[PDB]
Amino acid sequence: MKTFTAKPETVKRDWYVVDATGKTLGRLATELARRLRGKHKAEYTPHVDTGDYIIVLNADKVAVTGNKRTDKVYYHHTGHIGGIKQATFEEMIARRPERVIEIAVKGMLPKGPLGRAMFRKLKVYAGNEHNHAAQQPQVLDI
Amino acid sequence: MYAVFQSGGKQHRVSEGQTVRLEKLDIATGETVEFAEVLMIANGEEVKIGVPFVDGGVIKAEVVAHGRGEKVKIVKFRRRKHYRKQQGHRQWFTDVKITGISA
Amino acid sequence: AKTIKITQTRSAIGRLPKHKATLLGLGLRRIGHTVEREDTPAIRGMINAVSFMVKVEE
Amino acid sequence: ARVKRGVIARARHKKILKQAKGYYGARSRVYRVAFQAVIKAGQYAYRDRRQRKRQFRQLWIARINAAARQNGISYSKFINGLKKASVEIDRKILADIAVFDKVAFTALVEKAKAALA
Amino acid sequence: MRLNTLSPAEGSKKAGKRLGRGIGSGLGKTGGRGHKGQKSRSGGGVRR
RNA sequence: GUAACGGGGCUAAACCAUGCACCGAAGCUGCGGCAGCGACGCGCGUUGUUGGGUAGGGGAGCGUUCUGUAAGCCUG
Ligand SMILES: [Mg+2]
Ligand SMILES: [Mg+2]
Ligand SMILES: [Mg+2]
Ligand SMILES: [Mg+2]
Ligand SMILES: [Mg+2]
Ligand SMILES: [Mg+2]
Ligand SMILES: [Mg+2]
Ligand SMILES: [Mg+2]
Ligand SMILES: [Mg+2]
Ligand SMILES: [Mg+2]
Ligand SMILES: [Mg+2]
Ligand SMILES: [Mg+2]
Ligand SMILES: [Mg+2]
Ligand SMILES: [Mg+2]
Ligand SMILES: [Mg+2]
Ligand SMILES: [Mg+2]
Ligand SMILES: [Mg+2]
Ligand SMILES: [Mg+2]
Ligand SMILES: [Mg+2]
Ligand SMILES: [Mg+2]
Ligand SMILES: [Mg+2]
Ligand SMILES: [Mg+2]
Ligand SMILES: [Mg+2]
Ligand SMILES: [Mg+2]
Ligand SMILES: [Mg+2]
Ligand SMILES: [Mg+2]
Ligand SMILES: [Mg+2]
Ligand SMILES: [Mg+2]
Ligand SMILES: [Mg+2]
Ligand SMILES: [Mg+2]
Ligand SMILES: [Mg+2]
Repeated sequence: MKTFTAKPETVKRDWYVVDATGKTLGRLATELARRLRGKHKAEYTPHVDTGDYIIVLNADKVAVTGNKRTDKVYYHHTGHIGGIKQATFEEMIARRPERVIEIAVKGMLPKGPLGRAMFRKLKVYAGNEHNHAAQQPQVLDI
Repeated sequence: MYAVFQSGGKQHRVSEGQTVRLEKLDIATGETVEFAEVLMIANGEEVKIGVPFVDGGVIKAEVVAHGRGEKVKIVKFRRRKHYRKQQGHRQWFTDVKITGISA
Repeated sequence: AKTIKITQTRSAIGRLPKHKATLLGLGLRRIGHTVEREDTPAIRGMINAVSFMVKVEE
Repeated sequence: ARVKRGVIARARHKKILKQAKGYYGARSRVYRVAFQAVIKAGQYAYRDRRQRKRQFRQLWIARINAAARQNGISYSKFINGLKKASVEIDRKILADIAVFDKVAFTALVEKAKAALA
Repeated sequence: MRLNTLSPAEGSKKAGKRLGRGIGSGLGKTGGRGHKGQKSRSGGGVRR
């Protein structure tokens, strides 16, 4: 009698919708990564993706405490000598607010082919509308 | 209908008519063995949890075979220190068939 | 007369060579080992020598 | 009495090259490269007979956590309360019942909650 | 008694040492000599 | 080239004090197997204990060629 393992051709998934108005950026992003991976189920298997799909609405109304609204900084390099760029938290909210939620979640997920496929189940919107009514998402209070 | 018992330092969850492999028991290859401790018995929404044993629960089995397991190899190595060693292993087991379980 | 329980609770790796000779005079061999010695001032004085890695139950 | 090593040496090399089946490139064709590959495979197997007993207890525990939070309790309180009620089932059996009998697992959660009240 | 049924007494036919024949023998490589001296060379040593 | 929290992120998920839970090793306990040494009773039984190793010391073995046993034994 070996331990039960889950099979990718048999896992059942659901659809959920959450809105991020006035919610702390890092405490919201921790619950999102827990369900994109499947840790909330009794069938969790480390090499199989058993999570759910989530829609996140109102991405530009998320919150940060302290002085993080003006002091938090995002860095990246372009691959050319001297190509170090940067932007502040409020700068990116005005330019593409979706990238803020996705950068936080992506760093809390595993690194590898399976971690990349987990990310593909997240749908983030800056407004209050979505075009996924045929999948019938249900309300989750994260 | 299944039941849970402890034998050989391990615990097993068996159903009636199953064949289970255990650590070696010194019992001849044809007769009955009785497991008089049962941790819990479940029979389809009636569940008996023992604290730590179910009152009057008995599992009956019957030995089917004795034998040795598959061989493993042990290798010990120390680089640059002129040391090596090898060994083989083969472990005994005992096979039983679950005949009757009842509280 | 009366006797006491003595148990070893810590390892002997890295100890002074005089602390290892006190453990051999009681008969303790490994962590969790328990022995049975009688209560005399000479036995008590060598419990006190290694009290930081030994537990007593009277 | 002159002794020739030809027949014995060939059998001594064929034995090693047979344990290297499925290895990439020269590791399944050339004796010098393949001898080192076979020794390293035996070092890993000895080490990984210990890690197997760790990787499976880690998976039973992470699976009992998710089933207990469906019932309103955490892993640490569930294990603490089962010991106060004198239940002696281990992590391997518990993770089996969590998947295949969801009603028997709820009977254990109620048992562990009463022992803490 | 036959030509294929006589055997010597026990403890009278110990076998000799062979140097430099692998790890398992306990005498391989340096052959019981140590490392890099005058006493480890071929013909090495000092007079009485 | 961010670059003086491993990272995400944190207003506690920081620090001080007190308490009760749990995780965590090839340590300890449970079950099965092998060997070294010492005692006590007639090679055997019981009992206690030990088994990481370079230089190096001690013990016990596998297999290869040739001589007798052999004008034997095996083999179109
Ligand atoms: Mg499995
Ligand atoms: Mg598995
Ligand atoms: Mg910050
Ligand atoms: Mg890693
Ligand atoms: Mg300790
Ligand atoms: Mg040392
Ligand atoms: Mg101390
Ligand atoms: Mg010849
Ligand atoms: Mg080939
Ligand atoms: Mg362990
Ligand atoms: Mg895991
Ligand atoms: Mg001799
Ligand atoms: Mg040596
Ligand atoms: Mg050497
Ligand atoms: Mg020199
Ligand atoms: Mg020398
Ligand atoms: Mg010369
Ligand atoms: Mg002279
Ligand atoms: Mg710079
Ligand atoms: Mg750290
Ligand atoms: Mg505690
Ligand atoms: Mg650890
Ligand atoms: Mg040990
Ligand atoms: Mg211990
Ligand atoms: Mg034992
Ligand atoms: Mg040794
Ligand atoms: Mg050296
Ligand atoms: Mg031998
Ligand atoms: Mg022979
Ligand atoms: Mg001949
Ligand atoms: Mg011959």
